[PDB]
Amino acid sequence: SKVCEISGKRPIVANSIQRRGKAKREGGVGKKTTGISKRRQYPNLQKVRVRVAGQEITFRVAASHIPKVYELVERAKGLKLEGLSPKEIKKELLKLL
Amino acid sequence: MKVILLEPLENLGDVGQVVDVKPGYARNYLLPRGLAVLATESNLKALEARIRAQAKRLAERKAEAERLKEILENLTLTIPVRAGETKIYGSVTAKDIAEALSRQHGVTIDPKRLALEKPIKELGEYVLTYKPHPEVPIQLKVSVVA
RNA sequence: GCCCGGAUAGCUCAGGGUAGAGCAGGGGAUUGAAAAUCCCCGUGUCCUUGGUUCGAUUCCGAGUCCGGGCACCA
RNA sequence: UGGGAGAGGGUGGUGGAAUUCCCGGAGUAGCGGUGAAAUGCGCAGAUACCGGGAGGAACGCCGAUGGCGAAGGCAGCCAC
RNA sequence: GGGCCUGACUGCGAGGCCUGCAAGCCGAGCAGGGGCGAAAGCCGGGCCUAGUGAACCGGUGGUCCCGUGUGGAAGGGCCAU
RNA sequence: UGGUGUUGGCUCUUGGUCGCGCCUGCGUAGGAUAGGUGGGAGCCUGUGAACCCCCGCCUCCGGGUGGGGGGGAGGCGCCGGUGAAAUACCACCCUGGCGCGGCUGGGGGCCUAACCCUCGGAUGGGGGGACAGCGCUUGGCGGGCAGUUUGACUGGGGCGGU
RNA sequence: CGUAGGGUUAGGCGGGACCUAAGGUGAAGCCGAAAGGCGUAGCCGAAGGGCAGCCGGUUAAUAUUCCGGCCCUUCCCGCAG
RNA sequence: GUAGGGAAACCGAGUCCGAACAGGGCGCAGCGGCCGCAAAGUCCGCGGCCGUGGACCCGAAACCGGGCGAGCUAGCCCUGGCCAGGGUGAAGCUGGGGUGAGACCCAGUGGAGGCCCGAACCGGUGGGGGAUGCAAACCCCUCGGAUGAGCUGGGGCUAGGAGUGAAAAGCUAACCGAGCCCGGAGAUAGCUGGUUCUCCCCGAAAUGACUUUAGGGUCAGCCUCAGGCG
RNA sequence: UGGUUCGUGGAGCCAUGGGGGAAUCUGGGCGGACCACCGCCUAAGGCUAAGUACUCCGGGUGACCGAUAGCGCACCAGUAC
RNA sequence: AGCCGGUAGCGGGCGUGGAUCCCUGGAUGUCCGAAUGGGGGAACCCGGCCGGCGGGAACGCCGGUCACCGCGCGCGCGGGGGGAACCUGGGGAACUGAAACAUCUCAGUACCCAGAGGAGAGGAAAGAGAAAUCGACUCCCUGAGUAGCGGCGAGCGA
Ligand SMILES: [Mg+2]
Ligand SMILES: [Mg+2]
Ligand SMILES: [Mg+2]
Ligand SMILES: [Mg+2]
Ligand SMILES: [Mg+2]
Ligand SMILES: [Mg+2]
Ligand SMILES: [Mg+2]
Ligand SMILES: [Mg+2]
Ligand SMILES: [Mg+2]
Ligand SMILES: [Mg+2]
Ligand SMILES: [Mg+2]
Ligand SMILES: [Mg+2]
Ligand SMILES: [Mg+2]
Ligand SMILES: [Mg+2]
Ligand SMILES: [Mg+2]
Ligand SMILES: [Mg+2]
Ligand SMILES: [Mg+2]
Ligand SMILES: [Mg+2]
Ligand SMILES: [Mg+2]
Ligand SMILES: [Mg+2]
Ligand SMILES: [Mg+2]
Ligand SMILES: [Mg+2]
Ligand SMILES: [Mg+2]
Ligand SMILES: [Mg+2]
Ligand SMILES: [Mg+2]
Ligand SMILES: [Mg+2]
Ligand SMILES: [Mg+2]
Ligand SMILES: [Mg+2]
Ligand SMILES: [Mg+2]
Ligand SMILES: [Mg+2]
Ligand SMILES: [Mg+2]
Ligand SMILES: [Mg+2]
Ligand SMILES: [Mg+2]
Ligand SMILES: [Mg+2]
Ligand SMILES: [Mg+2]
Ligand SMILES: [Mg+2]
Ligand SMILES: [Mg+2]
Ligand SMILES: [Mg+2]
Ligand SMILES: [Mg+2]
Ligand SMILES: [Mg+2]
Ligand SMILES: [Mg+2]
Ligand SMILES: [Mg+2]
Ligand SMILES: [Mg+2]
Ligand SMILES: [Mg+2]
Ligand SMILES: [Mg+2]
Ligand SMILES: [Mg+2]
Ligand SMILES: [Mg+2]
Ligand SMILES: [Mg+2]
Ligand SMILES: [Mg+2]
Ligand SMILES: [Mg+2]
Ligand SMILES: [Mg+2]
Ligand SMILES: [Mg+2]
Ligand SMILES: [Mg+2]
Ligand SMILES: [Mg+2]
Ligand SMILES: [Mg+2]
Ligand SMILES: [Mg+2]
Ligand SMILES: [Mg+2]
Ligand SMILES: [Mg+2]
Ligand SMILES: [Mg+2]
Ligand SMILES: [Mg+2]
Ligand SMILES: [Mg+2]
Ligand SMILES: [Mg+2]
Ligand SMILES: [Mg+2]
Ligand SMILES: [Mg+2]
Ligand SMILES: [Mg+2]
Ligand SMILES: [Mg+2]
Ligand SMILES: [Mg+2]
Ligand SMILES: [Mg+2]
Ligand SMILES: [Mg+2]
Ligand SMILES: [Mg+2]
Ligand SMILES: [Mg+2]
Ligand SMILES: [Mg+2]
Ligand SMILES: [Mg+2]
Ligand SMILES: [Mg+2]
Ligand SMILES: [Mg+2]
Ligand SMILES: [Mg+2]
Ligand SMILES: [Mg+2]
Ligand SMILES: [Mg+2]
Ligand SMILES: [Mg+2]
Ligand SMILES: [Mg+2]
Ligand SMILES: [Mg+2]
Ligand SMILES: [Mg+2]
Ligand SMILES: [Mg+2]
Ligand SMILES: [Mg+2]
Ligand SMILES: [Mg+2]
Ligand SMILES: [Mg+2]
Ligand SMILES: [Mg+2]
Ligand SMILES: [Mg+2]
Ligand SMILES: [Mg+2]
Ligand SMILES: [Mg+2]
Ligand SMILES: [Mg+2]
Ligand SMILES: [Mg+2]
Ligand SMILES: [Mg+2]
Ligand SMILES: [Mg+2]
Ligand SMILES: [Mg+2]
Ligand SMILES: [Mg+2]
Ligand SMILES: [Mg+2]
Ligand SMILES: [Mg+2]
Ligand SMILES: [Mg+2]
Ligand SMILES: [Mg+2]
Ligand SMILES: [Mg+2]
Ligand SMILES: [Mg+2]
Ligand SMILES: [Mg+2]
Ligand SMILES: [Mg+2]
Ligand SMILES: [Mg+2]
Ligand SMILES: [Mg+2]
Ligand SMILES: [Mg+2]
Ligand SMILES: [Mg+2]
Ligand SMILES: [Mg+2]
Ligand SMILES: [Mg+2]
Ligand SMILES: [Mg+2]
Ligand SMILES: [Mg+2]
Ligand SMILES: [Mg+2]
Ligand SMILES: [Mg+2]
Ligand SMILES: [Mg+2]
Ligand SMILES: [Mg+2]
Ligand SMILES: [Mg+2]
Ligand SMILES: [Mg+2]
Ligand SMILES: [Mg+2]
Ligand SMILES: [Mg+2]
Ligand SMILES: [Mg+2]
Ligand SMILES: [Mg+2]
Ligand SMILES: [Mg+2]
Ligand SMILES: [Mg+2]
Ligand SMILES: [Mg+2]
Ligand SMILES: [Mg+2]
Ligand SMILES: [Mg+2]
Ligand SMILES: [Mg+2]
Ligand SMILES: [Mg+2]
Ligand SMILES: [Mg+2]
Ligand SMILES: [Mg+2]
Ligand SMILES: [Mg+2]
Ligand SMILES: [Mg+2]
Ligand SMILES: [Mg+2]
Ligand SMILES: [Mg+2]
Ligand SMILES: [Mg+2]
Ligand SMILES: [Mg+2]
Ligand SMILES: [Mg+2]
Ligand SMILES: [Mg+2]
Ligand SMILES: [Mg+2]
Ligand SMILES: [Mg+2]
Ligand SMILES: [Mg+2]
Ligand SMILES: [Mg+2]
Ligand SMILES: [Mg+2]
Ligand SMILES: [Mg+2]
Ligand SMILES: [Mg+2]
Ligand SMILES: [Mg+2]
Ligand SMILES: [Mg+2]
Ligand SMILES: [Mg+2]
Ligand SMILES: [Mg+2]
Ligand SMILES: [Mg+2]
Ligand SMILES: [Mg+2]
Ligand SMILES: [Mg+2]
Ligand SMILES: [Mg+2]
Ligand SMILES: [Mg+2]
Ligand SMILES: [Mg+2]
Ligand SMILES: [Mg+2]
Ligand SMILES: [Mg+2]
Ligand SMILES: [Mg+2]
Ligand SMILES: [Mg+2]
Ligand SMILES: [Mg+2]
Ligand SMILES: [Mg+2]
Ligand SMILES: [Mg+2]
Ligand SMILES: [Mg+2]
Ligand SMILES: [Mg+2]
Ligand SMILES: [Mg+2]
Ligand SMILES: [Mg+2]
Ligand SMILES: [Mg+2]
Ligand SMILES: [Mg+2]
Ligand SMILES: [Mg+2]
Ligand SMILES: [Mg+2]
Ligand SMILES: [Mg+2]
Ligand SMILES: [Mg+2]
Ligand SMILES: [Mg+2]
Ligand SMILES: [Mg+2]
Ligand SMILES: [Mg+2]
Ligand SMILES: [Mg+2]
Ligand SMILES: [Mg+2]
Ligand SMILES: [Mg+2]
Ligand SMILES: [Mg+2]
Ligand SMILES: [Mg+2]
Ligand SMILES: [Mg+2]
Ligand SMILES: [Mg+2]
Ligand SMILES: [Mg+2]
Ligand SMILES: [Mg+2]
Ligand SMILES: [Mg+2]
Ligand SMILES: [Mg+2]
Ligand SMILES: [Mg+2]
Ligand SMILES: [Mg+2]
Ligand SMILES: [Mg+2]
Ligand SMILES: [Mg+2]
Ligand SMILES: [Mg+2]
Ligand SMILES: [Mg+2]
Ligand SMILES: [Mg+2]
Ligand SMILES: [Mg+2]
Ligand SMILES: [Mg+2]
Ligand SMILES: [Mg+2]
Ligand SMILES: [Mg+2]
Ligand SMILES: [Mg+2]
Ligand SMILES: [Mg+2]
Ligand SMILES: [Mg+2]
Ligand SMILES: [Mg+2]
Ligand SMILES: [Mg+2]
Ligand SMILES: [Mg+2]
Ligand SMILES: [Mg+2]
Ligand SMILES: [Mg+2]
Ligand SMILES: [Mg+2]
Ligand SMILES: [Mg+2]
Ligand SMILES: [Mg+2]
Ligand SMILES: [Mg+2]
Ligand SMILES: [Mg+2]
Ligand SMILES: [Mg+2]
Ligand SMILES: [Mg+2]
Ligand SMILES: [Mg+2]
Ligand SMILES: [Mg+2]
Ligand SMILES: [Mg+2]
Ligand SMILES: [Mg+2]
Ligand SMILES: [Mg+2]
Ligand SMILES: [Mg+2]
Ligand SMILES: [Mg+2]
Ligand SMILES: [Mg+2]
Ligand SMILES: [Mg+2]
Ligand SMILES: [Mg+2]
Ligand SMILES: [Mg+2]
Ligand SMILES: [Mg+2]
Ligand SMILES: [Mg+2]
Ligand SMILES: [Mg+2]
Ligand SMILES: [Mg+2]
Ligand SMILES: [Mg+2]
Ligand SMILES: [Mg+2]
Ligand SMILES: [Mg+2]
Ligand SMILES: [Mg+2]
Ligand SMILES: [Mg+2]
Ligand SMILES: [Mg+2]
Ligand SMILES: [Mg+2]
Ligand SMILES: [Mg+2]
Ligand SMILES: [Mg+2]
Ligand SMILES: [Mg+2]
Ligand SMILES: [Mg+2]
Ligand SMILES: [Mg+2]
Ligand SMILES: [Mg+2]
Ligand SMILES: [Mg+2]
Ligand SMILES: [Mg+2]
Ligand SMILES: [Mg+2]
Ligand SMILES: [Mg+2]
Ligand SMILES: [Mg+2]
Ligand SMILES: [Mg+2]
Ligand SMILES: [Mg+2]
Ligand SMILES: [Mg+2]
Ligand SMILES: [Mg+2]
Ligand SMILES: [Mg+2]
Repeated sequence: SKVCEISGKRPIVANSIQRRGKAKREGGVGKKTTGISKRRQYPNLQKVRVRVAGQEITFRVAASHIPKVYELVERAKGLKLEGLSPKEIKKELLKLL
Repeated sequence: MKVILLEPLENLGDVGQVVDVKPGYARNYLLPRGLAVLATESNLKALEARIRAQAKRLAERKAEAERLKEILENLTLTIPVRAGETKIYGSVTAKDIAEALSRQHGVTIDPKRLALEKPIKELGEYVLTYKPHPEVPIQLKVSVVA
């Protein structure tokens, strides 16, 4: 899953750290690391279809920023977008960011 | 999620009302079917702007209703007819009572907003109801005479 | 180390006001026998200790003993 | 030539009873089985009862000391 | 064998044995508060030589020593195990 | 594989806590079905009393009871008999049990509109359907793959022994 | 082999200004931290399809290429039907 | 450097343990006649040795990264080509017989097949030769397949923990139980080898203890030099 | 989960993939869990010389080499092979 | 005052009317290459449009123009590729060290990729951190192998 078109959120590199043992705070001798290895954390990217100037537009967006799509639809009403392609409509919507 | 209903909706609320729904319902049912709009800030004061405008245009229509309530319960319309002692030969219509008022006291008034079911065919003093909009009726005293 | 349990007759187990039940053991009926069956009979500090109650198997507290279950080990 | 009785044979169709299993409901402490029992099955809800479903095999009463076939053998009902 | 008892002490320790280190061992005497004995005195477990495990990490009871602007707290330290 | 996001609508049936209402509580002796302690010589009934019939009922099956049509001057306490504990009314509560309300949590049925698949027709139709898929997080299985470890003495090493 | 000079001649032979095969590439579109990976059409891609030349002579050295004879293809423009 | 003791608060020529004015641990004080010399200490230079670095030099088998390879070979894809000659003689079909009709039998025709013999082509069985070869796999004789799961030309696709494999861990450009190149990189090697002028004085050890230690180490023993003691 | 000296630690701070999700100075972040008090600073927009690094290039200078040395190459070398 | 490159020679020319030569600007600049009309096995092949050349319509040659993508209202402007090291950002090993090894180390190094430029980054406090103090960021010295971190090991290190 790539990349949020609204926020620019993007996959990140994280470690997966396996630990054994009992935490000092519970009276144990402490935690040991039994493995560290790389992994990725992905944006919760999802699809959002909206009809704008009679045209169907589709965003690939982190669930966090789903509401920011509809906000752009509102602010879009000031522009005249009819006659343009769905490609050119989206370009206009994203300049309003 | 708060939305402004653009229609009365079963067990949701009345038009112009601001109610609270699960996001999926609004953005997947209500909003794509023109049923409501997101209660954002921008189009929130719009609700205000239009509730204020209706409050105006109504209570105006309740004041151009009263500028003709005082100015019509404060006179009589005397209609000289031809008649023998009780009953008229012709009659007086709302249209009649209309052209007559627009003549003497020169007050334009609409015959169909005037409760004259049967045209007047006798002499005497008559009280008649006039509604230039509801809850603002107007009693008209009129004298048909020979 | 921590939590849940149990403990009641020879044996396995049921339960604020009873001490039960089955199976082992005994006699009786019955039979070629061995059983099944049928009558009766026993066999309790209900782990111990201190308190609740008018009273304790029961409630609470505390120990001993045996089960489980979770976790940790420089 | 005209007639008859018949589980004679072959093909296709199709009808109800019963058993089993599956689902739904209702219900609880046993069911099954034997000379007596035990294995088995059952609170993870069996047996017994009611509705639905699936499928195979055999055709109760009629039926008999009966009928048919050369014998082996042939039995729900229908058509050829 | 018996009576009374808890020295199977606390705070220290001259001087030695043994020895690569680190350990292991024996130890008079002084102070506190005791036990036994009339007293001299003895007593810091057991006739003796086996019955054991450095450090790190962590538990517990004390101590009130540090406490990240300050007062507390978290968490350490120290003594004991 | 649980939780949660994307993720919505309508129902049905549940469970858990919290608030209020109403009851349930029968060893023994005794008026009978006595929860605990406390208050307390009066509560009541025209703001409907003793018998009748519908019941939710709970019944240890003797009784308890609520609202109903009955119903038109009457009830039961202090009294006391044996009680460990008096009985009427009031009250805080205990073991339960619904009735409602609060937040909740679970299952079931449906729906369509997110998402998925499909349709020479595509702002649409059909199908699946809030499941699947995909994000974050939980625990598990996991030589399919990876990094490694697999002691020393020894009349050679292993084996045995230590 | 060393030095120097000379030698390879096409509308018809082979390939190109034609076709498409595996494959490759790739408007649309899809996907991936970046690099990139896919992808219908289309395009590319031959020893496959398609397409007009035979015989003889000539040079030291080329020849279906030059020459000789007899044949043929496409493109342009014109005339007739 | 001029103060140390204590875990620390802190005190201070002392401090820590301790109830202690106890004991103990770790600490505290130049040479000659105010001038001179010397000295703590410190700064620079020089030499020995140690730590960190590749650290005396040369040498692995390997591990990791990024690229280069299927013009060899293995499989598949697309498109073409090749297999002398001879032999055997399936089904079917025709006629004849047969029978109630049939099965079936006979002859003729026919030309099937991971059929037979054998060149090309593909192989590589046995022996001999070759063995600083003609040749980093060849030569002679012999032998297997040779219409098929056949052989072969051209165009393509799949590769390094990956491909491909009628399976041998085979093959993936003449050494594959993990290809090749460059890079990390001077990897690491407690091992083996090697270590370069002269003279002079002294001169070992091959034991002990501990050691994933035993042909390697740390301490001690034993050698050497400086200063001091006597 | 990363960054920092900080390897789960008493673990703050800075960053952020997932969930939940404010306020506009009487708002908000920080001073190493947390709380109080006392201070410091104003997040979620952007730009900004110089002082710093390097050496394909030019010049200057060596107790730098002097043809097995010095660059792989003093020479027709990233060549022949 | 000589000159026609290294390069002499054959055979021919030039220069005080200022050559050769050196410096700056300009003109010309086949084909390939980001390569960009299209294609392609780089340096070859095949085109459209406008204008020209030939006898020229077929055929050929000459000149001009024709890729994609981004941004602004078909028109413009911009991008693409390269550069020894250096720089920032996105990814990111292993040998080795720990006398075995996994956490740890090597190291955010090697390396891949994107981007930038003569530099790049950073930068005008939601800072520091105890001074009742300071006052953007960068770079050097020191603070300091300190504070700390650490199978409290090897080491790491403000
Ligand atoms: Mg995990
Ligand atoms: Mg603690
Ligand atoms: Mg850990
Ligand atoms: Mg750890
Ligand atoms: Mg992984
Ligand atoms: Mg998506
Ligand atoms: Mg959506
Ligand atoms: Mg839509
Ligand atoms: Mg989020
Ligand atoms: Mg959210
Ligand atoms: Mg009239
Ligand atoms: Mg306990
Ligand atoms: Mg007949
Ligand atoms: Mg059932
Ligand atoms: Mg059983
Ligand atoms: Mg059972
Ligand atoms: Mg049950
Ligand atoms: Mg069946
Ligand atoms: Mg007969
Ligand atoms: Mg004694
Ligand atoms: Mg005494
Ligand atoms: Mg001593
Ligand atoms: Mg010693
Ligand atoms: Mg000892
Ligand atoms: Mg004493
Ligand atoms: Mg004494
Ligand atoms: Mg005495
Ligand atoms: Mg004495
Ligand atoms: Mg003593
Ligand atoms: Mg003894
Ligand atoms: Mg350790
Ligand atoms: Mg410790
Ligand atoms: Mg403590
Ligand atoms: Mg303090
Ligand atoms: Mg503080
Ligand atoms: Mg305080
Ligand atoms: Mg204090
Ligand atoms: Mg402590
Ligand atoms: Mg502690
Ligand atoms: Mg403490
Ligand atoms: Mg999961
Ligand atoms: Mg969910
Ligand atoms: Mg549904
Ligand atoms: Mg459905
Ligand atoms: Mg739909
Ligand atoms: Mg529909
Ligand atoms: Mg539907
Ligand atoms: Mg659709
Ligand atoms: Mg649809
Ligand atoms: Mg649909
Ligand atoms: Mg789901
Ligand atoms: Mg969760
Ligand atoms: Mg997991
Ligand atoms: Mg395993
Ligand atoms: Mg393995
Ligand atoms: Mg697996
Ligand atoms: Mg493997
Ligand atoms: Mg080991
Ligand atoms: Mg050995
Ligand atoms: Mg040996
Ligand atoms: Mg041996
Ligand atoms: Mg020996
Ligand atoms: Mg020997
Ligand atoms: Mg030997
Ligand atoms: Mg052994
Ligand atoms: Mg020659
Ligand atoms: Mg020639
Ligand atoms: Mg010709
Ligand atoms: Mg042409
Ligand atoms: Mg072509
Ligand atoms: Mg083509
Ligand atoms: Mg591409
Ligand atoms: Mg595209
Ligand atoms: Mg591609
Ligand atoms: Mg394709
Ligand atoms: Mg073409
Ligand atoms: Mg091609
Ligand atoms: Mg082509
Ligand atoms: Mg061709
Ligand atoms: Mg063909
Ligand atoms: Mg051809
Ligand atoms: Mg041709
Ligand atoms: Mg011809
Ligand atoms: Mg000639
Ligand atoms: Mg020739
Ligand atoms: Mg010829
Ligand atoms: Mg000719
Ligand atoms: Mg014509
Ligand atoms: Mg100190
Ligand atoms: Mg003290
Ligand atoms: Mg002292
Ligand atoms: Mg002292
Ligand atoms: Mg000095
Ligand atoms: Mg040294
Ligand atoms: Mg080094
Ligand atoms: Mg050295
Ligand atoms: Mg390795
Ligand atoms: Mg390995
Ligand atoms: Mg690679
Ligand atoms: Mg390659
Ligand atoms: Mg091949
Ligand atoms: Mg090949
Ligand atoms: Mg072929
Ligand atoms: Mg053949
Ligand atoms: Mg043949
Ligand atoms: Mg043949
Ligand atoms: Mg023959
Ligand atoms: Mg043949
Ligand atoms: Mg013959
Ligand atoms: Mg024949
Ligand atoms: Mg023949
Ligand atoms: Mg035939
Ligand atoms: Mg025949
Ligand atoms: Mg034949
Ligand atoms: Mg044949
Ligand atoms: Mg054959
Ligand atoms: Mg033969
Ligand atoms: Mg053969
Ligand atoms: Mg054969
Ligand atoms: Mg043969
Ligand atoms: Mg061959
Ligand atoms: Mg061969
Ligand atoms: Mg051979
Ligand atoms: Mg032979
Ligand atoms: Mg041989
Ligand atoms: Mg050989
Ligand atoms: Mg040969
Ligand atoms: Mg031969
Ligand atoms: Mg031969
Ligand atoms: Mg042969
Ligand atoms: Mg042969
Ligand atoms: Mg053959
Ligand atoms: Mg043949
Ligand atoms: Mg074939
Ligand atoms: Mg082939
Ligand atoms: Mg082929
Ligand atoms: Mg080949
Ligand atoms: Mg090829
Ligand atoms: Mg490949
Ligand atoms: Mg393949
Ligand atoms: Mg490999
Ligand atoms: Mg590799
Ligand atoms: Mg493989
Ligand atoms: Mg093969
Ligand atoms: Mg090679
Ligand atoms: Mg090779
Ligand atoms: Mg090979
Ligand atoms: Mg091999
Ligand atoms: Mg390997
Ligand atoms: Mg490997
Ligand atoms: Mg290898
Ligand atoms: Mg190879
Ligand atoms: Mg090579
Ligand atoms: Mg490289
Ligand atoms: Mg490198
Ligand atoms: Mg290295
Ligand atoms: Mg090295
Ligand atoms: Mg080396
Ligand atoms: Mg090694
Ligand atoms: Mg070694
Ligand atoms: Mg050597
Ligand atoms: Mg040597
Ligand atoms: Mg000497
Ligand atoms: Mg000597
Ligand atoms: Mg020795
Ligand atoms: Mg030795
Ligand atoms: Mg050891
Ligand atoms: Mg060893
Ligand atoms: Mg050895
Ligand atoms: Mg060994
Ligand atoms: Mg040796
Ligand atoms: Mg060794
Ligand atoms: Mg030594
Ligand atoms: Mg000596
Ligand atoms: Mg010495
Ligand atoms: Mg001396
Ligand atoms: Mg002497
Ligand atoms: Mg970290
Ligand atoms: Mg951290
Ligand atoms: Mg860090
Ligand atoms: Mg820093
Ligand atoms: Mg931290
Ligand atoms: Mg804070
Ligand atoms: Mg914070
Ligand atoms: Mg924060
Ligand atoms: Mg975040
Ligand atoms: Mg405000
Ligand atoms: Mg403020
Ligand atoms: Mg605030
Ligand atoms: Mg903050
Ligand atoms: Mg701060
Ligand atoms: Mg603080
Ligand atoms: Mg601040
Ligand atoms: Mg602000
Ligand atoms: Mg900022
Ligand atoms: Mg800047
Ligand atoms: Mg700067
Ligand atoms: Mg230079
Ligand atoms: Mg120079
Ligand atoms: Mg030379
Ligand atoms: Mg050289
Ligand atoms: Mg020389
Ligand atoms: Mg030299
Ligand atoms: Mg150079
Ligand atoms: Mg050079
Ligand atoms: Mg050289
Ligand atoms: Mg050279
Ligand atoms: Mg050369
Ligand atoms: Mg001349
Ligand atoms: Mg001349
Ligand atoms: Mg001359
Ligand atoms: Mg002049
Ligand atoms: Mg001049
Ligand atoms: Mg120029
Ligand atoms: Mg081009
Ligand atoms: Mg191209
Ligand atoms: Mg033209
Ligand atoms: Mg001409
Ligand atoms: Mg022309
Ligand atoms: Mg042309
Ligand atoms: Mg052109
Ligand atoms: Mg590029
Ligand atoms: Mg550039
Ligand atoms: Mg860098
Ligand atoms: Mg970076
Ligand atoms: Mg990796
Ligand atoms: Mg690592
Ligand atoms: Mg490593
Ligand atoms: Mg390793
Ligand atoms: Mg190292
Ligand atoms: Mg190591
Ligand atoms: Mg090592
Ligand atoms: Mg190893
Ligand atoms: Mg390692
Ligand atoms: Mg690590
Ligand atoms: Mg390194
Ligand atoms: Mg690191
Ligand atoms: Mg980097
Ligand atoms: Mg580098
Ligand atoms: Mg500069
Ligand atoms: Mg700058
Ligand atoms: Mg500012
Ligand atoms: Mg600011
Ligand atoms: Mg300021
Ligand atoms: Mg600052
Ligand atoms: Mg200030
Ligand atoms: Mg300092
Ligand atoms: Mg560190
Ligand atoms: Mg480290
Ligand atoms: Mg670190
Ligand atoms: Mg580091």
